[PDB]
Amino acid sequence: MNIYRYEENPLITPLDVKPIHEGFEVIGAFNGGVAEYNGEVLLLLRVAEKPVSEDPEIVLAPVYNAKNKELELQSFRLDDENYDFEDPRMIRSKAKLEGFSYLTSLSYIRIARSKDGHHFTLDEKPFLYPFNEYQTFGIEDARVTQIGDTYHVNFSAVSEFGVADALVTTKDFENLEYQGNIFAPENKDVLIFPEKINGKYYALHRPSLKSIGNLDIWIASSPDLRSFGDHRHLLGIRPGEYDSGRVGGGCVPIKTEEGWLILYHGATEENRYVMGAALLDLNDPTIVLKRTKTPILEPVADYEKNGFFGDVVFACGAIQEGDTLHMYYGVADTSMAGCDMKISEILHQLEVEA
Amino acid sequence: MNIYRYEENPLITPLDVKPIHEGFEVIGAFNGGVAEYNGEVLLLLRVAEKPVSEDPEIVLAPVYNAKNKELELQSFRLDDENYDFEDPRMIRSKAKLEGFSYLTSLSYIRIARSKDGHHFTLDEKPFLYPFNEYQTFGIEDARVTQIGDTYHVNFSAVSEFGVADALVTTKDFENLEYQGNIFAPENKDVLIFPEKINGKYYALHRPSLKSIGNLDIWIASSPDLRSFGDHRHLLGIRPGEYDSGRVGGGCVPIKTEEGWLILYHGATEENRYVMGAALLDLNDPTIVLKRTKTPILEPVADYEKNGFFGDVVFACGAIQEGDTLHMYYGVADTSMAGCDMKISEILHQLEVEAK
Repeated sequence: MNIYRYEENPLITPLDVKPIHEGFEVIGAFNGGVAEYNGEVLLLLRVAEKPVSEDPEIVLAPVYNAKNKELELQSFRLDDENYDFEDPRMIRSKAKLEGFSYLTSLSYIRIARSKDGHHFTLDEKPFLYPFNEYQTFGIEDARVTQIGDTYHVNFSAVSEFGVADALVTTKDFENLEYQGNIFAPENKDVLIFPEKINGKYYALHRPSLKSIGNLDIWIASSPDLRSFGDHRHLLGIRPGEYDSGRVGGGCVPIKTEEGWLILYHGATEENRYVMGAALLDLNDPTIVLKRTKTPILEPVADYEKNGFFGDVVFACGAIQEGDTLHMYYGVADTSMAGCDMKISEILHQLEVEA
Repeated sequence: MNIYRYEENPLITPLDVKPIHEGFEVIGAFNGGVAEYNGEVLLLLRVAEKPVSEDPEIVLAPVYNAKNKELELQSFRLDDENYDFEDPRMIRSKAKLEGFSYLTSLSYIRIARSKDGHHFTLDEKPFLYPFNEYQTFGIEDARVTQIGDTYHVNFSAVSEFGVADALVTTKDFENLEYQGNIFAPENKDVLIFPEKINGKYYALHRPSLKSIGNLDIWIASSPDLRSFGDHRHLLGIRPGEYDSGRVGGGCVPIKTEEGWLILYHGATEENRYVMGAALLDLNDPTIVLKRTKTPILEPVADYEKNGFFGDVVFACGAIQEGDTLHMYYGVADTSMAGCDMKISEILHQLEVEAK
C-alpha cells in the first residue's frame, strides 16, 4: 500500500537532543505522542537518558527519589549472578525474568514542534518530568487525545509501586492539570477515544497480567475521563501471527464511516514490533468488526531495524488530513520517524483480509 | 485483643454443604461476604467444588463454558512434564509458576442466613454462579457494601482473560443488576466504602502485579460506583512483620470518630494469614493515620490452623452493633467462623502501637 516514509527520516534522533542530567547520555527520543496546536504539529517525545559508567563491569540504574526530589543511582555488576542484563531496557532478577527490578534509563517527556510536519524544533525545556511517587523510574510513552479545546495527555508512570497510566489535561501545553492515575497498575497503552460515544467516553488499555491472561487490548468506559469502568477484553494475541506475543493500542482511534479505525502495535515473542489495524463498531466500540491479517507497517528501514532495541516501529499518534494520515512512530526505541498513509487503503486492507 | 470466638465454631464446613455439580465434592464453604437483610445475618459463602477423577493419573479442570452454559471439564495428566501440580489449587505451567493455566476447583456464591448470628441455614440454590466469559474459572470471595437500601456485591471473576473484580447490585438479594467489571485484571480484595465521602465514593483494591510492585492495598475514587479512578497506593507490605508477604482489604471500612477503620488481612511469605488494622483520615481516606504492629486476629484455635500452606484467618466482613463487631471469617481455606470483638479495643491497639 502507499507507505511514504519521509525523506528526513529519522526526523529526531539522540544526536538532536542534549541530556538534562549531568553524567547521562540520551539513548532515545521516541514514541512521541501527537497533537496539533496553534498551527504546528507537536510530538511529545519520550526522551530516555542513561547514566554512564566508565567501568564496563558496572551498570547504573537511575531512580528519581520523589521524597527528596533528586536522582539517585543504584549500581550493579554485570557479573552479579542474581541479575540478568540481557534485555537492554531493564535490570531483571533471575528469579523474576517476567518483570524487572530497575530500568536502565529514566524517561521524561519533551516537546518538539513543526510547521511543515517534517522539520522539528525542540522546546527548550522538558514538558513532563517525574513529579510524584508513581514516577520514580520515569514518565513514558505519552499519548494525546484532543476533545474540543482540551488535550488529554496520558502516559506510563513507572515506579516501585507498579506501572500505572496517569493523565494531565491542558488547553495550551503550558498550564497543566494533573488528574491522577486513571488506570491502576499494571497497565499502559491507554488511548482515549476522541469523542463521547452514545453518552460515554471510552479508552483502550492493556492490562499486563501476572497469573493468567495474555497481553491483550481491553476497553473501558467513563462518564468524565477521570474514572473508568465496565472493563472488557477487546483484542487478543494470535499465536503464530505477527501479534503472537502482545498487542497494544497505538494511535488515537480514528472515526470513519465504517467504524473506529484502530492502528495498534503487535509483537512476536521475539519482540519484533509492527503496526496492524482493527475496526470497531461506531456506536458500541466494544464490538470488533474487522482486523488485519498482515501488518500495515513493519521495521524495514535501517533506522527501524537497528538501534537501542531493534526491529521496532511503534506509532503513538497520527494527524488526519482528509484521507491522509501523517503517522509518527518510534523506531528501534531510538528515534522518531514519519510516514503518510491513506485511511481508505487501510480500510481496504481490513475488508480484504477479514 | 479480647476476642470472643463463637462456641459453635466452625459455623459452616464443607460437610454442611451438598455439591451442585454431579460427581463433585465440596472442598470449601468460606470467605463469606456479610450483610444484614430483613432481620437476618447473610453470609455470601464461596463454595468451591472439585471434580473427582476416575483415573488417579488424571486431574480435571472444572471450566465453565460461557457459550454453552455448562461445564466442560479439561483433562490433564499428572505425569505431563509441561505442568506442575504441586500447588493443589492450580495446574501451572512449569515455565510460569507465578501464575496458573487452570484451577482444580470451581467456586460460586451461596447464601446462608441466621436470625441469631450463630446458627446458619443455606438458601436452597446458589446466589451467583458463573454467567459470562469473565467467570469461566469461578466467582470468588464476594464482599458486600450496603449503602442505604442498595447492596453492592463485588467479587473476583476468574477466566483466561484474567482475575477481574465485578459488581452486582440488589435491594433484596433476588433481583440483581450486573454492573460489569469494576476493576480490570489483575485485582481482587475490593471493598467499597459504605458512604459517599466529601463528594466521592471510594473503594479499597489490591492490584496483583507481574513486572514490579508488591501485593499492596490501593484505593480509588468513583462518582457513581461504576467507574473508578485516581488510583493511589495505600498500605504496603512490611518486611519482617505479619504482613511481609501481602496485604489485602478484608472487611468493609467502619466509620469511627477517629477515622475509617480498615480490618485487612496480612500474610507472611510463609503463608500465615492474620487480620490487622489501619485507620484512615475520615475526610480523605487516602491518608493513613495509624496501623497495627501486631495482629487483631490470628490463627490459634484448632479449626484456624492447618490450611494447605499455613494457618489462616480471613475475614471478609463484619456487622457492627454499637461498640461490638460480629466478625465472620474464613478458616483454613475450608470453613467459616465467627467472633466478637470491640471496636474500642481495636482503636486502642492502633493508638498504642502507632506510638
